[PDB]
Amino acid sequence: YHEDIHTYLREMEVKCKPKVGYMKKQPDITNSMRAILVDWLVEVGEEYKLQNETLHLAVNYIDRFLSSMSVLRGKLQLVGTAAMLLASKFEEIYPPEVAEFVYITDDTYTKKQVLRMEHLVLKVLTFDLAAPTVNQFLTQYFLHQQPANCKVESLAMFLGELSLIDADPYLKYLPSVIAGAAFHLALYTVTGQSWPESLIRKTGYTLESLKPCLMDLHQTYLKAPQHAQQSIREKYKNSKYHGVSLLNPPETLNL
Amino acid sequence: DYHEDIHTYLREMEVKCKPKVGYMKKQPDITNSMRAILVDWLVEVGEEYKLQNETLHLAVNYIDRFLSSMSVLRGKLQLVGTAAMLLASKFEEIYPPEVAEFVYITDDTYTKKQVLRMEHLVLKVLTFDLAAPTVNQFLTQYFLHQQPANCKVESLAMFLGELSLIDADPYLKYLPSVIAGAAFHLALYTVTGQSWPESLIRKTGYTLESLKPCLMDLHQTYLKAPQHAQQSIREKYKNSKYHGVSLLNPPETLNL
Amino acid sequence: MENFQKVEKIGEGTYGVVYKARNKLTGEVVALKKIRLDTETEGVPSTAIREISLLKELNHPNIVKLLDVIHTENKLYLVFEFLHQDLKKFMDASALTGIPLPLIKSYLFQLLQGLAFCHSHRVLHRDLKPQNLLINTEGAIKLADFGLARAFGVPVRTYTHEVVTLWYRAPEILLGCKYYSTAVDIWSLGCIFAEMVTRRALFPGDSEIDQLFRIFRTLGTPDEVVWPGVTSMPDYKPSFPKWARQDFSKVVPPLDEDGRSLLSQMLHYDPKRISAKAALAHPFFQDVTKPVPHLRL
Amino acid sequence: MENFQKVEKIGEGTYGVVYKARNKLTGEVVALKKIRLDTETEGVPSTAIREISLLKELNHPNIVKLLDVIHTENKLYLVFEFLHQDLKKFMDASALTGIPLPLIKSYLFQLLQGLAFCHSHRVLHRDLKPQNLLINTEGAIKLADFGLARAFGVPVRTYTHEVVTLWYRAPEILLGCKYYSTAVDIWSLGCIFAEMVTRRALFPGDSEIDQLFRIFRTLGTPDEVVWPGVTSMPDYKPSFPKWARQDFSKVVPPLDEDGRSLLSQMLHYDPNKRISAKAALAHPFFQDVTKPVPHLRL
Ligand SMILES: CN1CCN(c2cccc3nc(-c4n[nH]c5cc(-c6ccc(N)cc6)ccc45)[nH]c23)CC1
Ligand SMILES: CN1CCN(c2cccc3nc(-c4n[nH]c5cc(-c6ccc(N)cc6)ccc45)[nH]c23)CC1
Repeated sequence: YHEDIHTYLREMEVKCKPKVGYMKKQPDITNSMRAILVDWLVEVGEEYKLQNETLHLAVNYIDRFLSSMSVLRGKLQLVGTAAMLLASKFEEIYPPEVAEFVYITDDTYTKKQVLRMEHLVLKVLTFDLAAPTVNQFLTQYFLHQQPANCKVESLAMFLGELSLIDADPYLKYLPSVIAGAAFHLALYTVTGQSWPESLIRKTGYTLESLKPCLMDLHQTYLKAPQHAQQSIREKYKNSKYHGVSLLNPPETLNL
Repeated sequence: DYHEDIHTYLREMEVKCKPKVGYMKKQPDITNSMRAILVDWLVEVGEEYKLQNETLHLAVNYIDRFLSSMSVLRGKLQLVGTAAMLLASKFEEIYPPEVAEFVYITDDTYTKKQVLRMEHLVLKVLTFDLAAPTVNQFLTQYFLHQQPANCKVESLAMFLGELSLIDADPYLKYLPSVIAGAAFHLALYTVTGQSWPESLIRKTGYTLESLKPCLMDLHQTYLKAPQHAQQSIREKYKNSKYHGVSLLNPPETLNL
Repeated sequence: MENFQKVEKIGEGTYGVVYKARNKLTGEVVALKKIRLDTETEGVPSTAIREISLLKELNHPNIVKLLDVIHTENKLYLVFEFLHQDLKKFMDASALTGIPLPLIKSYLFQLLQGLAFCHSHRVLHRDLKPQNLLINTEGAIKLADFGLARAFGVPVRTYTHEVVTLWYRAPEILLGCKYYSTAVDIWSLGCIFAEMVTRRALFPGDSEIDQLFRIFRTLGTPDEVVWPGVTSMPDYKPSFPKWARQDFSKVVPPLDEDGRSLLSQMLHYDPKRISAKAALAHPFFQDVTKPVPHLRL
Repeated sequence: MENFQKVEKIGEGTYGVVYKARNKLTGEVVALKKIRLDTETEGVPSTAIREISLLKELNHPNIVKLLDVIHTENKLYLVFEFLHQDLKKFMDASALTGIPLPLIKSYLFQLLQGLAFCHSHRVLHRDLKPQNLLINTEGAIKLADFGLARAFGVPVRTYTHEVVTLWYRAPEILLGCKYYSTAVDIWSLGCIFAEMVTRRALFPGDSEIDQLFRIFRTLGTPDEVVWPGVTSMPDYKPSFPKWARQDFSKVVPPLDEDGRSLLSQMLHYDPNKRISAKAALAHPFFQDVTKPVPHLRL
């Protein structure tokens, strides 16, 4: 059934796609503002000890919402708050209460606003909350590790999380493909090995097919210390992630 | 200039307006026969109120799409059709019959409020997507490729296309463009002995080979028309407005 | 409707009002068209039915976007993108100066792109007049008010009644033709084009016969050579005066040689009248830009 | 909500009630689950969020259809297809001579088809018990109540609270495993299967330890040979008494050779080796499956 599930996740990731160019059609907000929002959601997740999956789901919800709704810069954070609340309810065993989400916004929004935005996002997403994520595909790929290596897993997760910050270029890749590039790049950085044949058979993705995404991801990895948004680097220098954000990236992938 | 673009656009939209082919099986209380009776009755109502043929076709499209996602009890099937005809009239007619007229034709089996509430429900269920392509629209488009025009052919094509509305099996599984193509060829062959023209093959991309399955069914419907339990369309098309084309004898074979 | 704050009334109609409104959750400024539902007598008006169903098929930058339909108990609201004013008021505001020609060219170019899209999607607008055309501060113009609009996969039958205010009505309609064609939208746009250039209605008729005659006086009384079939049309009379066609250089003085050629093809008597698509390829638009208007708000 | 006539209350819950209702315009008989929305403190409950979002991905004849969600001001209604009663009441009604074996086989076959679909769509039910299983007069049975159900594209963390009533809870959960697997659904179905055959709960434990020991007494105390890893599991104690596995011929007398084989595979200790829903459908037990109609006392 692990094959059935990968197959089903591959089907659903093509359907949960947001519009790649939505930010151009958006009058008041920009990629930078989105970057700031997502970085903030990482902090909130650390503050409330939320699962990584909750973060990925929330960002998926935000991109799909913004693909069909114009939002003013002063309401962008209300969208993110409601998205994180909904993602927590879907994914967490016990989510933070609504009052908690109102307080991380420094009382910029009211309980009523947040609860009304929750309703609006559910309407706009048509209750389709079980979206595939980079996280889910990474988790499935990790079962093809010969043998398991926690430093590789942490770095793969780190790179996958960095992809959430920059709509350009990562909105135009499928989660399964971003996951594949993150796995290879982490595997290559820690152990010197490459995208294994077992995953080639499972996913049908070659190292050739991952190359475009891989080159973007590698470039993001090299520039991570210079990025204006730093919450993910800070998070991944923790012991729980084996300080993988302090590891040096490869200068070349030799593809 | 624009009748190529419009045909192209209609071909795109007919793939999207498709109801579920097998919806009647998943429907507990109503059957194809009951649908046949409903559609035949809608033909009468169109004749009674002098409604356009397009209005009939739209109404049937609305009914099939509604029934594709909603369970209806036999005693409410007619309320669905009434609301559908009402909406189709509003969309297509220059001035539609008032609501009280639609309550009238149902012999007071339903109320004004019921009909107006069902109108709201059907609009919700169809999500206001009322501009559906029909066999009628594609026939109209194909008639512009007649060398030269022949009103007997046009009336017979329209007659056959209208017969296709009555029987969900087998006509739900064909696109309007395809049913239109078969009706045109069959009428053209019956009246003038000619075949699906090369100009339409280029325009539609359909060959006489590709139309064959639908043609097969349509020819069989045409042969059995006098025996069908529903007769409103045959009666309608023996009028002088339609050159009495429902009396024309069909060929016994098609020679394909 | 709970998430919408009514800002002000911006428009009054037959079936209801148009308000400027603000989405309280997103900040999006919108136009809300309210339709009161008489739930004893009529149900959803035919205007709303056509307007909703046709407009949601028409996503184009020069056609006003329908954003949402909030359909409930006894009210129907249409949510649209908000624009800043109509072309009629802009024309009135520009009386002591005219709309500059580059902005006129821009506006006609965009209106034709909107119209071409409508026509390619088998939609006839049928009511193109300056107050149904909406503009913004960025230099965009869009088609609005699709209440009279019609799908024409099957030819659209002419009315006795209700239609295109007299001044933008095409000759075939006045002469009682049986079916509309896309030519009627092109005719109206020709009239609007001339009006922008000259600062006056091209054909301000007081009545149907007066409307026809004003067209005849400018363009010449049509005959069988100019328009094969005219004399057989229902409302044609042989008693019609026979006026001569006058120079376009005197009808639209400020227009150059290319502008005159485009307008004459848009005002062609035989509905041989230029298509929107063919008009877009006209040398008149070979230097079109997108200037911004001085909207006196 | 204007077009619905309330017929009767048919179910009470935590977040709200279930009514039998009738669509006034179409005549469709429906189950309406009403959810009152506390719009100061909580918003839309996690149970509704999961059940709506997962169920609308699950169109199958053996999974109760969600027909509509009417989401408004301060109320959320879920509209479902209407079924006629749950399996628990049908079991009680059938106490003085059992559900016939052909109907039991039918019901288990259908339930495994419903489950296989769930699992292929990465959904864990997590709360399969007889009162969450709905039946109709035409012989259908379907999975219901997906309030605790969860997507497992990422492995689902077990909790220390809340769910699967104790009697249908799997040994790995009792022994404090960290993640759920699809095996827990299969376990519960095994218990339900046995309960239909014998007319009694297989493992009616009064507590967690008591639940475990009732399983041990029937199936034998698990060791590292039968279940590699048992002895390292959080809530495993070496003090656990060591019982012997007893004959299935005495646990489920009325079952034939094939029936016992399937049940033993569904109650296998090691979750990795416990039979999948798909594999269970290919079992010779189902080779002569029919679809009898029951006689419900409505
Ligand atoms: C007569 N005029 C019209 C312009 N009015 C006006 C003034 C100032 C700002 C205005 N904004 C609008 C407007 N924005 N979006 C609209 C959409 C429709 C719509 C309605 C129906 C359809 N079908 C499509 C779009 C009508 C009007 C508007 N109209 C404004 C002043 C009065
Ligand atoms: C404990 N029992 C259960 C059976 N109850 C009952 C009795 C008599 C007739 C009944 N009809 C239902 C019913 N039909 N459809 C349903 C859908 C859900 C649903 C709700 C939520 C989800 N997620 C899926 C399906 C729950 C219950 C029902 N339940 C009935 C009596 C009380």
